[PDB]
Amino acid sequence: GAYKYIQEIWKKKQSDAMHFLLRVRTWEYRQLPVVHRVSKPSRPDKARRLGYKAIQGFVIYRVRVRRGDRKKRVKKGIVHGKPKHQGVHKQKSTRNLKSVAEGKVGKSICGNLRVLNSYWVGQDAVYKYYEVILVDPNHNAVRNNPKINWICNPVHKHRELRGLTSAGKKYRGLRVKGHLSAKSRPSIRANWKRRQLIKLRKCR
Amino acid sequence: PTKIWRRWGRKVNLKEKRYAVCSSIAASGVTSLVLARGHRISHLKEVPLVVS
Amino acid sequence: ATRFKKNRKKRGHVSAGHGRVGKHRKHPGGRGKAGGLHHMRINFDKYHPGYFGKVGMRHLNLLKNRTYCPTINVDKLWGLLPEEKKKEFSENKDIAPVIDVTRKGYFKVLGNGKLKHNQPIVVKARYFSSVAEKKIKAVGGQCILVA
Amino acid sequence: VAHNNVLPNVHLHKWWQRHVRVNFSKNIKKKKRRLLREKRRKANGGTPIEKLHPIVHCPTQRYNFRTRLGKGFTFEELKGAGLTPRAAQTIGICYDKRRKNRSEESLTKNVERLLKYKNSLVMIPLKKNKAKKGIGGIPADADKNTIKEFRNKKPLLSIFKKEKNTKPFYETIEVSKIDKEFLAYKTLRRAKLAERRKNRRQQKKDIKFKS
Amino acid sequence: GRKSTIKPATGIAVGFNSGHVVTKRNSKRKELIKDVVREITGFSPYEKRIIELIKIGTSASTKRSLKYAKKKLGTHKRGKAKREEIQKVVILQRR
RNA sequence: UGAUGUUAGGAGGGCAAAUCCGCCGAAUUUAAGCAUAUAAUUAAGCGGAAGAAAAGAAAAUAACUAUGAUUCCUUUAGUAACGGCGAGUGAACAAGGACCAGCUCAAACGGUUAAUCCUUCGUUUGGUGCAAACCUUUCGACGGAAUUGUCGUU
RNA sequence: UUUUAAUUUAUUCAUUGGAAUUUUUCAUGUCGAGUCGUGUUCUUUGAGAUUGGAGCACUAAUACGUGUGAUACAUUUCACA
RNA sequence: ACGGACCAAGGAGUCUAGCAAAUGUGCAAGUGUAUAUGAUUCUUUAAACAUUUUAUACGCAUAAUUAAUG
Ligand SMILES: [Mg+2]
Ligand SMILES: [Mg+2]
Ligand SMILES: [Mg+2]
Ligand SMILES: [Mg+2]
Ligand SMILES: [Mg+2]
Ligand SMILES: [Mg+2]
Ligand SMILES: [Mg+2]
Ligand SMILES: [Mg+2]
Ligand SMILES: [Mg+2]
Ligand SMILES: [Mg+2]
Ligand SMILES: [Mg+2]
Ligand SMILES: [Mg+2]
Ligand SMILES: [Mg+2]
Ligand SMILES: [Mg+2]
Ligand SMILES: [Mg+2]
Ligand SMILES: [Mg+2]
Ligand SMILES: [Mg+2]
Ligand SMILES: [Mg+2]
Ligand SMILES: [Mg+2]
Ligand SMILES: [Mg+2]
Ligand SMILES: [Mg+2]
Ligand SMILES: [Mg+2]
Ligand SMILES: [Mg+2]
Ligand SMILES: [Mg+2]
Ligand SMILES: [Mg+2]
Repeated sequence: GAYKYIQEIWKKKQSDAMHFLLRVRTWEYRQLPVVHRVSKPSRPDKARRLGYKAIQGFVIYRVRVRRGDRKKRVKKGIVHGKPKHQGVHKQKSTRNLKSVAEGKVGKSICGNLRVLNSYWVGQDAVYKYYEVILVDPNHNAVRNNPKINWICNPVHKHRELRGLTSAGKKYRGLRVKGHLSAKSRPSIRANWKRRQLIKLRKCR
Repeated sequence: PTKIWRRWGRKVNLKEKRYAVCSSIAASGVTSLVLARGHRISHLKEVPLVVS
Repeated sequence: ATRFKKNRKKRGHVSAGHGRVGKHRKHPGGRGKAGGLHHMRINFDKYHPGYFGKVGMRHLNLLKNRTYCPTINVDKLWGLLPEEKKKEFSENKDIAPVIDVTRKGYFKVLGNGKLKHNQPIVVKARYFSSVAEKKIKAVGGQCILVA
Repeated sequence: VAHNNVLPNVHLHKWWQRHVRVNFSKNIKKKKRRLLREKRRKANGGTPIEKLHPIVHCPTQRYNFRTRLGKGFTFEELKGAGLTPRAAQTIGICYDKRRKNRSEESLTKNVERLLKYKNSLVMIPLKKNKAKKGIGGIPADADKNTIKEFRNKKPLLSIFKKEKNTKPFYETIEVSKIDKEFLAYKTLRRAKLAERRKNRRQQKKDIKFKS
Repeated sequence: GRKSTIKPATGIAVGFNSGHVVTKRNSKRKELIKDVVREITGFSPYEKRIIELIKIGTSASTKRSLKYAKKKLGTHKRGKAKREEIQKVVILQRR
């Protein structure tokens, strides 16, 4: 069908056409607010691969994130501790930039909604650009649909602050299995807790 | 301060438990021992004392 | 039981058995295995000689199920049979037993001891040693390899 | 340290008191568990609460001679008894979509287990007093007389258990059949001394076949 | 070690083909889409460079092409496959 | 296409934490000193849920005659490994049990006819209530969403 | 009072649409990209010419492909997914 | 040389893990019924009783030595 050709074209990104298009997109994304809504998905084929559906309760937003590392928070760059802990200027965060982009729109601006997924739409020396899918759990169009209404249960509130979206699965260590990820399930802290435990019989 | 992980119980060898039960039934069949535990059985006929 | 503890005997005495001049202070020589190689050296040397240093090759992911191998000597080989069944093989000279030690949990037959003279026997196993196999051949038997 | 003792080793250097667990209720819990799985039976109203599992060997040279229960029959074992995976689930029969059959012996063994199970159960019709034939390999329904006279017999729960080994550990032979000119140690050592080159020749055979 | 699928095992515990002796048991739409995408997209810059080096046509040129593809992509493997693909493309162009 | 609207209908905000999920992040102490190490992927700090939460239907083991989603108990084992190879640290596979369950989208296929969805206003049945109230149940109309892709098949 | 198991009756007629297996016929289609991976820097792990995560630069293949098989390479066989 | 004006009550070698020696007990080339399951166990009983209807769960012992193929 149609979507296959878009998928093959977007695989290049260094052809003349795709380079021109990406330059034009990335210029205009700079002038708009940090968090703004769009009316349609700008990559319909890539959005279908994730959970996006053309139904009344689905919306798209766009977010802009700043790149690089964050300096450690000590005043005047003075650490009071041992030389192993005196590092600053190359400390690196546990979370992705994609997860931070999802949380910029998910925490307060659209507390009405629930976060599903996001995808890359461009980048630059200063910023990275994404697009986030949100679903409304109070509209009856999604609430009557037997395929998509798992999202309207309260155990799925704020998936992007508990690590439950795809980008959260990536940095939690749950994208690999077996002998390379042996101590990560059901969570790192719970696996650690099970191994510290001392169990002790009554009669002994 | 007292703690709940004081070892409250013991585990006993199965063969010794069976030995003790057996040697305890045998002591039930000696007239002088039953008298020396405080039972008032002076008028009894036989100490094993089977009933229909 | 607190009833029989040694400390109850020293209840009226001043020092509780630890001495006037050298008291019972807390950690007067270090913590754990602290001072070895410096001031605990003699204890380490005369009770645990080969403690310091390393020797040999590394084995990075062992998997011990690959080399599990319990053994049995030829001493204990006729004792696996019951006495009554052990008895009739003595009188009759035309029949020999065939023994499968892998049904009993043994893997390799090993060759210490003495077999009865002129009393044949046939043995199945995964591994044999040279001496064991010779001793089985001497009394008129045969070794069979299985898997 | 000062005496002839073993060198100390204890792993008590963190805050170990926060997570200690004394087990006071290991028998209370088994009473509770027994009562729950007994309550299930009175709600199933005659049908058992167990499910049929296959017989498989254990994976290692340490255990390969003994067998145990697996988690479900393969597709090829089910078709040997004229069953479909979807239909079989509605009976207490399990399905494993990813086990294989590398030998004939396991195939026949599990086919026989399935046939023995399928031959010893009576079917109760969906709508009462309306008996019909089966579907997807399910036996046909039973009439009310057999259903009445089989509710008083004791169910056989022994069919669900794993097979018992009966291989003997000794036997008898005639002395005239003994082979004298055999050398086991020499064979065992010549076989090891020859493995590398046989592997090489097998790889050359594989290369030749691929073209 | 190795085993043979034919010729059943021998009941010995060691060696080649050992073990117990159980019985053993044994797109034109893609090219149409590729051609349309080739009309639309063209060639990536490093691909253009690789084509040039392949066109020069010596052994030093082939070695440099391999090194360049390896550097751009990583992985000797990936670079070798890329060199083969470009060689086929350039051969086809000359006909 | 964006702004605007005391337009009609709705959502978020705060409290509480023993058990749960994500981030941030020490030093006391031990090494008889001390800087790597240890304390600890811990305490304090900031966010988010439920009667449980998280995990979960193989880009998994093994090297055998082979097993077969996740979780937890017994063991593997203070073992393979890490370490001023010092003080110290330290998992995985097989084995025995508790329980036992499997599925959807995307991508293929359907154009003598988007089959799909939602709001508002109507009607048509039987049961339960003293009452309040509730359950079940087809059939319409006008308006809108949707071909920049809903629904059916597998 | 709550609910859940057996046991007790369904008779006659009337459509319309679904499904499993079997006999033969013709078709080998699809399979998630600034992702995977590599270099480099910092953390974390029992993980060792680097166990997982993260920042920056470079940037794939199309199932005969891709990934894993605990010591860094080149040319290959095999198994598993 | 330091503490002590007087009286009453309180007040300090204990608990858990892991190893060894000594001694008492049971069985003995074996020994210990783990987690579970069973029962005409169920105030006490959170105790006690049982073990899957030529019999391969696991620990320690029954064999040592070597970096190691063995
Ligand atoms: Mg500090
Ligand atoms: Mg940090
Ligand atoms: Mg004195
Ligand atoms: Mg004193
Ligand atoms: Mg507010
Ligand atoms: Mg809040
Ligand atoms: Mg110090
Ligand atoms: Mg000190
Ligand atoms: Mg100091
Ligand atoms: Mg805290
Ligand atoms: Mg809540
Ligand atoms: Mg959940
Ligand atoms: Mg989940
Ligand atoms: Mg375990
Ligand atoms: Mg390290
Ligand atoms: Mg640690
Ligand atoms: Mg298991
Ligand atoms: Mg589609
Ligand atoms: Mg795929
Ligand atoms: Mg660390
Ligand atoms: Mg492996
Ligand atoms: Mg003084
Ligand atoms: Mg004074
Ligand atoms: Mg003793
Ligand atoms: Mg041990």
